[PDB]
Amino acid sequence: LSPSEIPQRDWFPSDFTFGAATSAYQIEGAWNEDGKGESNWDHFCHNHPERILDGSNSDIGANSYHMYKTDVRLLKEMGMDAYRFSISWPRILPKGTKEGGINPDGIKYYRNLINLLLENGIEPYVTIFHWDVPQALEEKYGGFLDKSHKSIVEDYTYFAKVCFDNFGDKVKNWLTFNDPQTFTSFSYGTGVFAPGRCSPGLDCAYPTGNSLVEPYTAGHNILLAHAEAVDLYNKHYKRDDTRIGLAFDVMGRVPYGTSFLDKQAEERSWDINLGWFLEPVVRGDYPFSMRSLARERLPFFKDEQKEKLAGSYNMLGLNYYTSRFSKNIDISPNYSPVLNTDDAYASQEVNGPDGKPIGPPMGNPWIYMYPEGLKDLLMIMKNKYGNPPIYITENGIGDVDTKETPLPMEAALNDYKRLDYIQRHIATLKESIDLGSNVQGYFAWSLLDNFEWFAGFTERYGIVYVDRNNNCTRYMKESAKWLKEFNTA
Amino acid sequence: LSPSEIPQRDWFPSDFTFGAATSAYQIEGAWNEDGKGESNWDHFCHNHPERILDGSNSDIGANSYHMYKTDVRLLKEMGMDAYRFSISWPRILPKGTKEGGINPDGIKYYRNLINLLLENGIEPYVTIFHWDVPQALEEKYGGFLDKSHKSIVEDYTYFAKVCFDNFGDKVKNWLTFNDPQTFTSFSYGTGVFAPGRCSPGLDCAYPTGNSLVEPYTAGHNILLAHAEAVDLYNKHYKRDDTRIGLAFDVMGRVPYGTSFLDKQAEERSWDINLGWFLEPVVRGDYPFSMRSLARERLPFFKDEQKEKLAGSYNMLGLNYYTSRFSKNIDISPNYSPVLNTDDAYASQEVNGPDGKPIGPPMGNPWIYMYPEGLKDLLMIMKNKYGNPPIYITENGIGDVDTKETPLPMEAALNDYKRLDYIQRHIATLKESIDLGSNVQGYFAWSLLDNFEWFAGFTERYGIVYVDRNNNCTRYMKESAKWLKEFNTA
Ligand SMILES: COc1ccc2c(c1)O[C@@H](O)C(=O)N2O
Ligand SMILES: COc1ccc2c(c1)O[C@@H](O)C(=O)N2O
Repeated sequence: LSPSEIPQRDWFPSDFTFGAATSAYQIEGAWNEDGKGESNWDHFCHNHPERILDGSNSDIGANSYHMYKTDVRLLKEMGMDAYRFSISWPRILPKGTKEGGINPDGIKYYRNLINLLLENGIEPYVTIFHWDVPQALEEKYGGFLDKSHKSIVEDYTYFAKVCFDNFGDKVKNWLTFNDPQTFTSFSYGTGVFAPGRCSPGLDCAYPTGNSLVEPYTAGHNILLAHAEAVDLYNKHYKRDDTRIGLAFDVMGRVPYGTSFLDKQAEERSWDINLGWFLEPVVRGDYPFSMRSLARERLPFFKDEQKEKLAGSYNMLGLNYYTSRFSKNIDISPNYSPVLNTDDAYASQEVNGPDGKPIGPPMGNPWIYMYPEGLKDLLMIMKNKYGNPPIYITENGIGDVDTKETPLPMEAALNDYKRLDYIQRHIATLKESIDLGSNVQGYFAWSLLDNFEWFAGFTERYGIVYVDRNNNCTRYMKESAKWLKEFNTA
Repeated sequence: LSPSEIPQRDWFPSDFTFGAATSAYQIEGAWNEDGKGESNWDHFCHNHPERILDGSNSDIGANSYHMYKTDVRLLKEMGMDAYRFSISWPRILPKGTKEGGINPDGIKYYRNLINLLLENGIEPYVTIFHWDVPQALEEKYGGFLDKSHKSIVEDYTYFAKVCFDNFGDKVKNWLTFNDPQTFTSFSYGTGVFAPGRCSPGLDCAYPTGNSLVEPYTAGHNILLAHAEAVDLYNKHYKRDDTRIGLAFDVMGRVPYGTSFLDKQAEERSWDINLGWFLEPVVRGDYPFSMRSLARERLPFFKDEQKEKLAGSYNMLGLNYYTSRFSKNIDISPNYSPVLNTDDAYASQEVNGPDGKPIGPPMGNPWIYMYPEGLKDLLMIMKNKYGNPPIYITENGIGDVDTKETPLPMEAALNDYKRLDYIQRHIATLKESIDLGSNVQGYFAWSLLDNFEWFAGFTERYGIVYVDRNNNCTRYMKESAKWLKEFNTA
């Protein structure tokens, strides 16, 4: 990557935002201290260690509940403009409900972190929910599987309230949800995420759900929850200087072949991945393609739910990592969807028709570098969805570090493959910005190496190394080095 | 229209084709002479004159069965390179079947017509089927409603063999079907065409069919029929110099508003109108949108049928008259398709959001001049469907002439509105051609004023006037005058 091709901070406006992000369950630890209630993930890891690649859990994680001061320190040192982190629902509301009571320690922790960030001039981008549903709600009504579409909605809205109430004065950027598609699809479709539900006959801890129905039920409840929280937010906490939205996980889609069929398959793929949650918050309802394909398996919104959903955001987060080639699949008696994602009638290929991958492999089993994909996504957001304020809330790669193939600390700190990847994506935002894209910021995903869900600790996504052998000592990597130089020059 | 804007023959290639077209039942007459069998239309008009605007029938038509030598004279005098006419199924096979026997008189008629056109240097474009189904087959197995997708396709394939066997040596251009969409939709959807079937509750002669199913059944049979005939043709009659295809009726589609929703609606509209029959003969199956929306109501093809379907043409006909704005309709509990054409989930508007029509009205209830839509249609044919050899097999307008507001022969002859319209579309073909369009010809629709189905004789579409008050005497209109000048310079 040419020396002049390498991004410079002056390439972006002075009001542009650069930061890093994390998620509560992945870094906090102290899973059962100071009154924090049990979460779906606490439950899943403890009860199904066999469902985690290396059978680990996040009881400690990056131990950020105790070491948050150092996290804010690395942020300051790197010269980061902002920090995106999430709030653990069960740590704020142990039972997840109002009557359950608010846990003062949870409030204290987040209150302290936020103040520390401000103190050092780092803007806090708070994600209210990042997959950590209080187990209490999970057993009471299955959480977001809530068939009534009322319970999980009200409890989330209240949770949202407790956050707005205790942090509204200090937090100017809110994100109700993060990666809603990954959450519903992996937790109820493939079953790789807590609680591990999937259609009978599939390989997951609880093969007694419905991969073709539950993800949509969960998704429906997430959208209702989001709408309700934004409604509450806009009415009592919103200030001219504050904003609220949600972040979507999305893989770019490129027509497998030159047939117009694959172009249609590609469109169905954007719809089922990004459109699923984006269109509802934009126009108030699911993509036409999804409704025509999922059918009754995709709930309908009430007229009053659509009004609330439509325009329920001031900004949008995009978590981009890789792209895929979408290959057409014809509707036929020979084909029956099994997973919610099959409803798109398109296979997502890593390799194009020439046998070469859409982009160079970044290390783990799924990330393939293709910054052009981010460009296409931003063009869609710009030309099709109103060109709203966009923040790349996640972007990065995971360095594999297994028991069988340990990543030497030396090799872990020399993360040049990560640096190249980051510099390239940042350059893409520059190209997109010149093209009229409304991108306002970029958050390197994973400030710290941490628990990676079903992958456990087999992957290091941080720009900051965490030596869990030595009390989780943090060491900046080369990528973090460059970011510092980038922000401080 | 500017004089610099008037098309000149030298605008197009020397090999480009210019002609006029007609349909058997509309001009022929002699409905029951020389052993000609009864057709679905003979039957419909006779049994339900209330379903014809002026309660007429085409027993005589323009009397072209007895006056064909004149039609040819008219054609040569205008300088037409070709003439497209259809062959009456019942006139060749009175029982519509092989067992029924071939009617020698029917054969001799088209033998004389073909040879005469050829002796006079006019190329014949033979349309095998134009809605005239032998009433015998209709009563036998419902004709194209044939629920077993065998009888009808077999009988139709025999009919085509007969045509190839007796005219093959002289005909170099065949068209299996003409306007398949209009036939299935109007005969079984809205039921305004013979036999007049529609869903219970709908206003037609026999409200005991199924508007959401029969059109698709008939259409399925037409595609199968078309596939076998081309297979038969390719195997025993095709020559290096001959070609076979079919002509599609199609209205241009333009987004109603600027929403990406209407763009999607527009796409679903091209699909249900053009794609319905075009995609199957291009790739071997119906468009995805239709299968996802029509579902089980739209029959599936056997893998072997898809084989014969894909690539079953050497050229394609396009019958264009007007366009419509496609306005989005969401899938929802507040909507239920009633007609097959409603599966498109889009309302087709004449007036855009501003209240103005898509194009200036041409007189009858449906034609609105919009040459742009022809350009769009050709761009689609070029870029999406392989830019195959295209012939505009129909293009024109119908002048209103009812016994309430009769059209003075003089005014009927001074058809400047028709001329302006014709010149505009011919000009459009020039623009499209330079843009890469593979258009090879243009046929002005309606060589003669004739029977206009449910509109009966209330509309004069011919470029040549037929005075049925004087033994159907033919008189050239100004439009025919110009076409002569155009072809002869
Ligand atoms: C190993 O942990 C993950 C495995 C797969 C995924 C993951 C995390 O995060 C999602 O955003 C994602 O798109 N998939 O591909
Ligand atoms: C009665 O004459 C007709 C009236 C309407 C139609 C027709 C013929 O055939 C096609 O051109 C068509 O698309 N419709 O609109």
